[PDB]
Parts: sequence; structure tokens; C-alpha cells
Amino acid sequence: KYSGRDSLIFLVDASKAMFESQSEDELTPFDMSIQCIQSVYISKIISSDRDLLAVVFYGTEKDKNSVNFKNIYVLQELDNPGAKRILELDQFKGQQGQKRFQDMMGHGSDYSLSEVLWVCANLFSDVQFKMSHKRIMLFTNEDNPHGNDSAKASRARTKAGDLRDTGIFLDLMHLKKPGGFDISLFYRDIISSKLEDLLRKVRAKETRKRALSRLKLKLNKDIVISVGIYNLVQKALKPPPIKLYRETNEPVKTKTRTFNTSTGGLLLPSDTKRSQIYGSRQIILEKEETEELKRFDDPGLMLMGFKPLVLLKKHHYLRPSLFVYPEESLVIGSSTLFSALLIKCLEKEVAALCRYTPRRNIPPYFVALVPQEEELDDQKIQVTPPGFQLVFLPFADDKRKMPFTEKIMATPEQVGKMKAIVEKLRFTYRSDSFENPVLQQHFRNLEALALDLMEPEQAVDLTLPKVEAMNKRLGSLVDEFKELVYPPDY
Amino acid sequence: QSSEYFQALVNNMSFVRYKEVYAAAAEVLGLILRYVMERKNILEESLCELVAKQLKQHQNTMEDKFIVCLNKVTKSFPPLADRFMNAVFFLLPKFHGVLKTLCLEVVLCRVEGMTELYFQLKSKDFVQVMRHRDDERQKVCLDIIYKMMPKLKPVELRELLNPVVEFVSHPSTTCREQMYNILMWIHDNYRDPESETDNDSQEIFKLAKDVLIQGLIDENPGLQLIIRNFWSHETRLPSNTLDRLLALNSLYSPKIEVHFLSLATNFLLEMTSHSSLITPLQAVAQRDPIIAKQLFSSLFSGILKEMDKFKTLSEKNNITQKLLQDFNRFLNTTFSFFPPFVSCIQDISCQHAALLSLDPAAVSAGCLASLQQPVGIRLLEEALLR
DNA sequence: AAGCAGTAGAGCATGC
DNA sequence: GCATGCTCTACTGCTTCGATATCG
Repeated sequence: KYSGRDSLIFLVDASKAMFESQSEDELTPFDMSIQCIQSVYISKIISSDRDLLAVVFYGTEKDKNSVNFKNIYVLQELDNPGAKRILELDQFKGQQGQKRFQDMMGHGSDYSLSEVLWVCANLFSDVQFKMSHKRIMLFTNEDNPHGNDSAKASRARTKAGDLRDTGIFLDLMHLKKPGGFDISLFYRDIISSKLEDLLRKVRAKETRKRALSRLKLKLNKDIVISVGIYNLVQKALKPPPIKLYRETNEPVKTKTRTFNTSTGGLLLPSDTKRSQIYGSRQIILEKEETEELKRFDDPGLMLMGFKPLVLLKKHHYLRPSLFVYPEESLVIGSSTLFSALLIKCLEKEVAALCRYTPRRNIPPYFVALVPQEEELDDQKIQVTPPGFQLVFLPFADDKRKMPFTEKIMATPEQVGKMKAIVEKLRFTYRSDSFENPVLQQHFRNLEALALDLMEPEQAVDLTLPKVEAMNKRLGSLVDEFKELVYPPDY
Repeated sequence: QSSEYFQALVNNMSFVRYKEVYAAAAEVLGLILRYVMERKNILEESLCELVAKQLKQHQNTMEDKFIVCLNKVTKSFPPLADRFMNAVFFLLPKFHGVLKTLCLEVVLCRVEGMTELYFQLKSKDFVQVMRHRDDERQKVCLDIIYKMMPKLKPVELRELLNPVVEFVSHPSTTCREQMYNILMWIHDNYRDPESETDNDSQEIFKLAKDVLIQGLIDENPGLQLIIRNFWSHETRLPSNTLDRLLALNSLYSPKIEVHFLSLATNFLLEMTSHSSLITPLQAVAQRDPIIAKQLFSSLFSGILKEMDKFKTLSEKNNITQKLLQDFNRFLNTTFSFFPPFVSCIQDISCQHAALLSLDPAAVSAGCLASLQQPVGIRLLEEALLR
């Protein structure tokens, strides 16, 4: 569903040797798990800031749970990612945190069985909302935790089956007790290592989905079809700057009025008119008059001819490009007319030409509808959906005029050198990962106030050239391309 | 053939838009499943599997229609929520309105044979939905507790019993009828008869001896004939002639003093074996207090006048010292003093040289507040003589 | 747009 | 005889929020 929310429970196994250093002076798995949990929260507190995130440690000495079991301590409850939750939770970092967790809850006990999954089910059942994703993140390192009692193994796989029935799925993010993945054990009964997704890869994203307009395309006068006009490249930017009072630390709730008519007083919408000046004479009008002088047509798309895909030069563009899809609020069959029109427009490489009026009162605008056939693969590489695509087209004072009367020819002693240069610099493009410096450092700079660790954090920007690694990679042909034919010579 | 007709039917269950087709589809599915269950010769192994696969398809896309159809299939088919029993408990703190009644209607059916129940029901805060002003929820949630008594330890029964006996001040005679139906077993099989066992196994018997005595002044006769024929049963109030009179002191409970004399002569007058005038006396006593006071005050001394033949010289002293103890208990215990009862005990004691030395600290504060001073003055003067 | 919530008002059954 | 009582669904609007034009 559209207003659906997802859910995640962090189940931490801090019992026997996970609280030990594994007799290894290299890395500690408790601090690794708390670092990974802090990374998850600190990303999703600006990425997807409405899901449900809980933290639960098991195998502890005390207990805290609403069925009142033993060894099981819930810490927080299913709610938003919160600055209080992370400032509370980061008191268990390092050996100072190991000792503070020792004195605060302790470590080590004969841990549970099915009962911890019972606590997870009673944690999910309380929430009155629409849960869409039910995942459990398990941070454990042992892989036969009840390898001396088979009744607890059978009851644990039974209770995990009854958690799989109602729709709960767990993905145990494996800690590294042998470092490499050598525990090829038999844990297939419960499940449906790599940590880099939880570590780094998502410091500035968002999640959303709307439709932006639902318009109808009319062909002659009577053949109408219904299309949803989705937007797929949207230019995200930084959130609005809320206003705040100094002392009481609250919003300001501004208000706005208009007066001083050479008398003072107070005004209304009706007493005042709109106006313009053109050199010497002044015009006056009403607000409905200046809103009605730009009034042409009705909202929708109007078919005004056909053209194949050869005249439009990609020198010509004006705005981003939307994406039209056959929705389902005219008739069961507008999909079929769009499918036939799709097949014919693709195979005869023809593209539609239309007029397009976006909403209730906007001047009309010429668009061109170019088809697109989907691409998927064996492993579902769903890179394109099938449907049509708008391209905008300019009108008159869009295209300006350059000085433009310059034409000088060069000499063909440089083309092979430049071919070698561009074959030296050749990299296969991209799929993702060219993130935003300004928004990125704003995210980090806002982390450094409510988390207030030290300073502005890491601020690498993956859009700078590296001239130091460019010079040696190119080589010493810069001078010969600089002065093979042409000296500047001052 | 029998492979597509049923598929068309269970497939028409999925037509989930209009109310009449799918609810009646589920009901008639329950009828078909029940007929092929008790009529085992035709197979059911296709059909039960088919309809359960439809329901498992149902429960995650939309849930209201899932609980509705499971409710109506279980309306005549018990064993087809075992596959969904953790799903309905998963849904139970999510449903309000009529649907919480619907889930509880489901969960009543598959109890008698289920182990480890009170943990889940305690987790889903049952003792906060046993105390909300709807009526049908409160009837069904007590009919499960009449089923899950003989599976509990007394550690939890004393947590259940603390808001279930808040129902004596409730309207709606079926609800209170249930509440006086569960206490009738908790009294008859927890009688702890000097067995040296427990404090909770003796404490629930105290709080269940409270309500089967405060339930003799209920505002629905026809119900209270049940409680009277419970309390007038052989070896439950000892029915020889005199032991019933002595035992009637035991079920006093000062929430019922306004009716105590009429009830005492009623239990005493039922065990007759004269027909023309005893029955209007039973009829006339429980309407007006003063002639009833006269009737009990004469019945008491009638039996004590017969007792001097039987019940030899030591036993006379034993019964009379116990009776003196009981009357002292009465005057110390009463909270709002009833005048034609306070006068009745101080009028039946004064005429015996075995019950005189009662309690002059209790007679005084009793008859200054009952405003029956000249029976007390006569009692103390009859004491100070002889 | 995406979803919820109310309710106005025309359509089922019995009254000086 | 119309004077009353009672019941279910399509028309209106609410609220959040994402986008867009527009002002400075």
C-alpha cells in the first residue's frame, strides 16, 4: 500500500565469547554490531524516516519483557529513528562500553530458545498499523547454540515455522568468528558475512512514489484514453528551513496583513486591484482578469499528427522528460489500445505529436511521445518499463542567436594523438554513485549538531578530477600535443 | 464430476465485494465440510485443503474478510482454525468493533484440548477487555473462562478472580448468570477441607464464599431459585433439624442483613416433611419485617425448647457457648444496624439463662445507634438480677 | 494525488 | 392519508504532501 511502513528488530547475541575479544587483539564483534546498528539508524534517519526500528539484546543476565520471561531484555520499542535512541545506544562502544553494559545489564547466561521469537511476535502484534516488511536482523556468531539438547532445537524450529507462517522473515547478518565463510553448517531450517550495505552505501537517498497528473489523451474528438503521467528524474534538494523562537524553542506561526492607505486602517481582497505601467500609460485590472487572460483549453492531451524518429535532433530539449503509462480509470481496454499503439509506433519507428495542457488553467504546450520497450533478463534486470515518454519542444525565443560567424580549419596531425588520449582515459560509464557534495555535506553537518561528536565529519566528493593520477596515466605527450604544430610563444 | 464443482464454489468465495455471496458461501462451505466430516465415506481431503489454501491466500492481502469467513466457517466447523491459530492471536490486538467479538467467537471453539493458553491471553491484555461496557464481548469472554478453569494453577486463578467478581453490580441477567455459574464450581471443588495446602487455595474460597452469599438479594427472581436450591442441598447445609439453624449463623455476611431473618426462616421452613397455614406464613414473612422477626424469634426458642430432651448435659453447654459466641460476632460485625434484627437478637437472648452475659460494651453501642434502647435496658437488668 | 470520514438524502416497514 | 420511524450508499469535503510557478 501507499501509506505502508516497514519494520526491523535488531536481535543481539551478546552471550559467551562475543563479549570476549575471541582472544584476538584485532577486532571486537560487540562493538562491530553496535557500529553496524548505529550506521543503519544514522542512515535511515534521513533516508526513510518513517519505518519502525527496535533494539533487543538477548542472553543477558536480567530480564525486561511484557510476558515476563528470563534472560531477555528489550531496550526500546517500535518507533521512528530518533536522536535520543542513538545517543542512548552509543554508550556501549568499546571496552568502556563493555564495562558499562556489564554493570548496566551484565553479560552471559543460559540464553533462550523459542521464547525470544515469542517476544518478537508480541512486539510486532501490538502495532495497529499496516506492516509491509517484517524482518529480523540477528547478530550472532555461534552456529550450534543448542547443540546439546534436541528438544529445544525442535521447539525452536517449530516456533520459527510459526513465525514464518504469519509473515515474519529473518536474515542473520553473520559476524566473523572464523573471519572467512567457513561455517558451512546446517542452518537451512530457519533462514529464508557481507556487511557493506549496512556499512556505507546509502548516506543520502530518499523513498517516495506518486503520479503527478492523471490526464486523458483524445485522438479525434470521441476516442479518449486515460494515462498517468509519472515523473522519474526529480531533482531532490534540501528541506525547508523551519522558523523557531529563541527562548521557548518553538515555531513562530507568522501572520500577514496589508494596510496604510494614507489613512492606516486594514484591507481586504476586494479594495485593491492589479496594475501595470507601459512607458507613460497605466493599466488596471482585477485578479480574475489577470488570471483569465492566460486561458486556452482543458486539461489533457490532444493528438495533432504523427512523425517518425528522424527529424528531432537531440540538440533540442527544454525541460526534464516525464513518462506516460496506461492507467485504469477510463475503461478495461485503454491498456489494450495503448498496447496496439505501442506495437505499431515501435515497429514503424513512428512517434506521436500532441498538444498537452497540464492542469485546469495553463497555456498549451507541444510534446512528442516516443515509445519505449522494456528490458529484463534472466536474473530480472528490469531496467526499463514498457510505455511512452514525453519530450518537450521549444517555440520561439528559446533559441537565441550566437555571434556564430567564425569558421577556421585545423591540421590533421592531432587526431591519432587524441584517439590514443581518449583511449587512455576510457572508462565504462556508470550505473549509480555520483553523489551530491552540497546536500551530502549538509547531511553530515546536520549530523554534527544533534549527534555533536567532534566536528564536520567526512566530506569526500566523487566529482573532482585527480590531476596527480591523470599526469602519470597520460604520460609525457602533453608537451607534444601542446606544441606539435602550434606554439603560443607569448 | 467432483473435481470442478467444488472448485467453482470455493472460487466463488474469492468474489469479495458484495456481502451476501461470500459470507453465505463460507457458511454453506461449513455445512458441506461438516457433512463430509461426519460422513467420512466421501473424501474431504481435497476440499478442506482447497478451502484452507483459499484462506491462506486471503489473510495477507486483506484481513477483515479473512476473519469474517473464518468466523462463519467455524460457526459450524470447529477444527479448521488450527492452521490459523497463531494468525488470529497475531490479529487479536488489532481488531475493534464487532470484529473483536468475531475473533473471540473464533477462539472459544478451539480451547477444550488446547494447552498453554493463559500466557497468550495474558499477553493480549485480556483483563482490560473483560472490563469494557459492551455486552456480547463480556458474555463470550466469560464463557471461555468457564472452559479454562480446570487447566490453571491457583497462582493465576487469583488474578482472574479479581475483576470477574466485579460483575454483581452489572445489568443483563445472562452475564451475571455466567458469573454465578463459574463460582458454583470454584466452590464445589476447592473446599480445601482442613488439608493444610496453600494460602491462595484458601483465599479464593474466601472470595467465592463472598459472592454466593451476596447473591441472594438479586433483582431477578427465577434466577435466585437456583441459588436457593444450591444452598438448600443435602450435605451442603446440614439438614437434620437443628444443625441447619446453627449453620445459618455461618452464612451471615453483613451485606445481607436486611433480608437475613426472612432467609433464615425460609431455609428453616422448607424442610417440613398444616399445609393450609404454613404456606401463607412463608408467603407473608418476606414482605414485612416485624411479623418475620416474630416468626424467627419463635422458631428459635421452639427448637431450643425441644432440644432439652435430646443432646445431653455437656452438649447443651457446647451448643449454647457457640451460640453466645455467634451473637457476639453479629453485634460486633454489623455496619448499618437493622432495628428489627438488633431487637430480634437482644429479644431472643434475654429469655435464657445461658446466653445472658453477652457483651455490655457491644449492647451499648448497638442500641444507642439502632435506637432500640428499651430492649437493651431490659437485657442488662435481667442480667444484673438472678 | 492519496486516502479517510461524514452524511444527505432517497428508499424499507408501521401509525392519529 | 399522508405523519412517522428507520437504513444503506454515492457526493462533498479534509488533510498530508509533493510538485510547480513565481517572487525576490
